[PDB]
Amino acid sequence: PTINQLVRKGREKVRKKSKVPALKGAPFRRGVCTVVRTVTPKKPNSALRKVAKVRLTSGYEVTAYIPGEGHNLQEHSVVLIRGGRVKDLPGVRYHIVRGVYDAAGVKDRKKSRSKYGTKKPKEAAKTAAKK
Amino acid sequence: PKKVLTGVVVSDKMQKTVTVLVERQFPHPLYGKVIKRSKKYLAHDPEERYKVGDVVEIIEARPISKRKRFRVLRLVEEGRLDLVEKYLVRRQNYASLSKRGGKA
Amino acid sequence: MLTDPIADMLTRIRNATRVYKESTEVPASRFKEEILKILAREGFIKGYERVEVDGKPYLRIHLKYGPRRQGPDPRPEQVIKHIRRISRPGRRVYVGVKEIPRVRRGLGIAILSTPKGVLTDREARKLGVGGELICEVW
Amino acid sequence: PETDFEEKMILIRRTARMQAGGRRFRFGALVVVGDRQGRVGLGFGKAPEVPLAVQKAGYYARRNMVEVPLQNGTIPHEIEVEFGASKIVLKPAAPGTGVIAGAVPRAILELAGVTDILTKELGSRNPINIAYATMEALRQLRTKADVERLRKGEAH
Amino acid sequence: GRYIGPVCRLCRREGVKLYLKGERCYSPKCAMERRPYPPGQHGQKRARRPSDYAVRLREKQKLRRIYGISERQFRNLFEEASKKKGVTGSVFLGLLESRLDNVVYRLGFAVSRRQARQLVRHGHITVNGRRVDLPSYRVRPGDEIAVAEKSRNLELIRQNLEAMKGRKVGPWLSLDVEGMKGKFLRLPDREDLALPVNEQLVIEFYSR
RNA sequence: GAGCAAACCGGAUUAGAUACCCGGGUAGUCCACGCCCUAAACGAUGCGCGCUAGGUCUCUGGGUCUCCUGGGGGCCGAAGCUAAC
RNA sequence: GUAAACUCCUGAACCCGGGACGAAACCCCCGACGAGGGGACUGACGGUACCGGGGUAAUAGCGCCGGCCAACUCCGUGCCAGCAGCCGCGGUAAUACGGAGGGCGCGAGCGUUACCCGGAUUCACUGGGCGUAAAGGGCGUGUAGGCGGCCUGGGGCGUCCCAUGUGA
Ligand SMILES: [Mg+2]
Ligand SMILES: [Mg+2]
Ligand SMILES: [Mg+2]
Ligand SMILES: [Mg+2]
Ligand SMILES: [Mg+2]
Ligand SMILES: [Mg+2]
Ligand SMILES: [Mg+2]
Ligand SMILES: [Mg+2]
Ligand SMILES: [Mg+2]
Ligand SMILES: [Mg+2]
Ligand SMILES: [Mg+2]
Ligand SMILES: [Mg+2]
Ligand SMILES: [Mg+2]
Ligand SMILES: [Mg+2]
Ligand SMILES: [Mg+2]
Ligand SMILES: [Mg+2]
Ligand SMILES: [Mg+2]
Ligand SMILES: [Mg+2]
Ligand SMILES: [Mg+2]
Ligand SMILES: [Mg+2]
Ligand SMILES: [Mg+2]
Ligand SMILES: [Zn+2]
Repeated sequence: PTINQLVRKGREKVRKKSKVPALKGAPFRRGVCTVVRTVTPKKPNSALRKVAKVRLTSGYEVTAYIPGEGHNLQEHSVVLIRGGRVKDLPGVRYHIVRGVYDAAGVKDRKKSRSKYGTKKPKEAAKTAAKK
Repeated sequence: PKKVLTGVVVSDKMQKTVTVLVERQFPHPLYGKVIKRSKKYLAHDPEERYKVGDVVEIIEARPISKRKRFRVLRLVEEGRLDLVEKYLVRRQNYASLSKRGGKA
Repeated sequence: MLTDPIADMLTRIRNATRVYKESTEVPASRFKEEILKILAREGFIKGYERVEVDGKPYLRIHLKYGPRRQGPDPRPEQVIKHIRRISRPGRRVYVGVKEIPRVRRGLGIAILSTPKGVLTDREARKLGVGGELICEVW
Repeated sequence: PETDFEEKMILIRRTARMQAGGRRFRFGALVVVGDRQGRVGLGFGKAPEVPLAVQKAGYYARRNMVEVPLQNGTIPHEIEVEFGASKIVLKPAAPGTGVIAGAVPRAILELAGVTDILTKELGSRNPINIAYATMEALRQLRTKADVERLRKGEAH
Repeated sequence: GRYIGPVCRLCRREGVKLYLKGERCYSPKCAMERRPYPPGQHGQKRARRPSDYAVRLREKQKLRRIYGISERQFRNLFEEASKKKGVTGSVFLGLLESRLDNVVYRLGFAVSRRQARQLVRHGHITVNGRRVDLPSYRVRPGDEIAVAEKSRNLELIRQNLEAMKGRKVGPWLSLDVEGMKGKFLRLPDREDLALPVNEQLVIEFYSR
């Protein structure tokens, strides 16, 4: 375009679209589980994947994937949502953090941990170094 | 020092008052192309001496109403409808953009 | 009717050289004539000389090239490998003195047009002035 | 005299063609050979076996070299070169700057024996034409512009 | 707490001999002696042509691991450099080599850097008179780096200087084994240093 | 309002045909004035201007006229361009 | 993996004693009520920092190791349980799931999530485009506006330069 075009009717800056409708910015959410179903995957993969609606503090009723090999969430549990989409589950775009509120970290895990909230073990259960 | 600006009257409808057009000119903050914008200032004619299209100079002064804060020092050419005709012709356009709908 | 008198010349020299013509003619005028004074003192072109054609003044710019080369495509390297217009009309590009360009790391000039004649990045800087940046040649 | 340098494989690919029955891969190696003293050359030959592919390109390499005008440890001056859609652009840099560029242009510049550059990229970041991309750059650097503008011209 | 733990495995990972222990890493036992291959369950297997990043990386962990500094203190100096007039490269080293905990190594007061790090900590060293238990203290041109008066009587230290009787010092330092003192003549220049490094690469690593 | 022809009426083909085929047939296609304004409204390539090899065919004016000079339409092609075409 | 064991050297913590800068004047005296000089009270932080002596080896974790992105085998599991930033990995040999060993990274921290800039020449002024990829307005007429051939002379608004004030 002519520079005397760029002048009248300039350049439109690029607006962003939050892929995380969790009001007022906010990094985590507080929601009350509602229905803890088991959605299937998508085109390429397959199985059963734990997921669960969550009436969010902000007011949104959003779906959330339930990470881990097994979890203890029910129909009234209070949970913390993180953020990050799964690629085999349309509609959900948020994760459930563990070891936070009615949300408990999966047992026996041993590498993830920080991810998957799960106080590491005691290993022989002694001071910071014996066994 | 009080700023002086040089423009072209464009309306003498009011009493002891004259609407002057100041065209300025500057390069783009972000495109450097030269550019022209304009402003209508309202200065006082205590002698009714200045008439349509006279090219005047202007100075800051005691506000003399809502908007008028300048005066008409002295002349710079006692006649040029050439430019007034432009402004008058710009307005004439608006009178016709949107609403009226020449299509109805 | 030309729109940018200079740009015309510059180009007329540009294509001219790409086909290796011996010299090209361009509408005369002080300015262009002063602008070619540089390309000439600087070696991009053997030279120009006021000439007439059909009755209208024109300038014959005798282009300068290099030697024929070895291997395929034997055409001679270019003296004016690049010659652009910077300060176009409706785009006036004036630069301060501290804003003068460096151009092709000194391999090329940049004809300025300071209120002190038509100089080059060098001179203009040397004299201590800036002004409309007419072009950049290398 | 001597005709031996240091070789570096830029990027290899299987290419696959198709026929009744199935597919048929043809390999592609992209090599750069250099002195680190001013000479370097790209090369990309194909073959039914990577090695030959490399070797071949090793031969195509050494055949297309370009004495690069290095001043100290850099390119004498600036240059940006258009290719397919790639636009490599190198900028001479002070000493102690480092190479500073893409896998490809670096593979090339680093054999031409450079040490300090800053590179400009802006399209088809395609290992291949950026390869070539960095070379005509190196082919367009100037030696004697200083001479061409002021020397006579007899027999052209 | 920078590293602290197995060292020679570091020596074995960079593939080059690193002097992180002073003694020993000289007699047949620095591991790089009949076992120069990296540690782990695959140190002996074959290595694959490294990535431009791998080289730049390895070359850094080298420069750094030689001085045993946290990538943190490491970086920030890199920056200091970057900013100072002069060849990023050497200017970097200069400083690196200006660390008290280090200078105490070059002057001999201790068998190697780590030990020197410590001596500085336990207050067995001095700079201009006022002791300094700070490893990262930058020694400036003209600062005497002596041994703590109340330390000049430690066996370990005497042992060290005792064997320096003869060992010349970098042309950028000088010491007085008698008064167990020693000055920092001037920032050692890249040449003066015999590092198996290619700082033209460390540099390149922080250009990513 | 001759011919043609959405819709629609029958005929036939089909596993079924509210379709291809066949025989009719209305709006319509036609003209007047008024309205609609869309389009593969395509060269799918805004307008103007200056510059850069040729050859070949062709329409139209000038020409010392099967040759050169102007305007318009096609073809092939220098340099150059293009992701390629 | 010299990693530990073991040996020797040093000795953060902790204990003893000492412990201050930040404070000098306002007041009072001499002097003249000046200038100057003399005198005296004045700590929250603290009994803290800091100095001197004695002094014990005396917290480590966390992320990753298919490609980008540095780090690999085995065992389990079998399109399940589960990984996932993109590409994807798992349907009975998985370097891509889980544990083990090992390894890379960083270290009182390391991962994560969110948001801003970067990469993004992906709004392009520097630095892009529109025959077929997204992109020429169906055409014209013409308004505001943007742009404007050649020569000389006045202004010198733009533009450039010097000084100076401002730019706490
Ligand atoms: Mg929330
Ligand atoms: Mg734990
Ligand atoms: Mg313990
Ligand atoms: Mg204006
Ligand atoms: Mg008023
Ligand atoms: Mg391009
Ligand atoms: Mg680049
Ligand atoms: Mg440490
Ligand atoms: Mg490493
Ligand atoms: Mg040591
Ligand atoms: Mg009928
Ligand atoms: Mg299209
Ligand atoms: Mg004629
Ligand atoms: Mg024609
Ligand atoms: Mg063609
Ligand atoms: Mg061609
Ligand atoms: Mg003791
Ligand atoms: Mg941008
Ligand atoms: Mg684009
Ligand atoms: Mg003009
Ligand atoms: Mg002026
Ligand atoms: Zn070792």
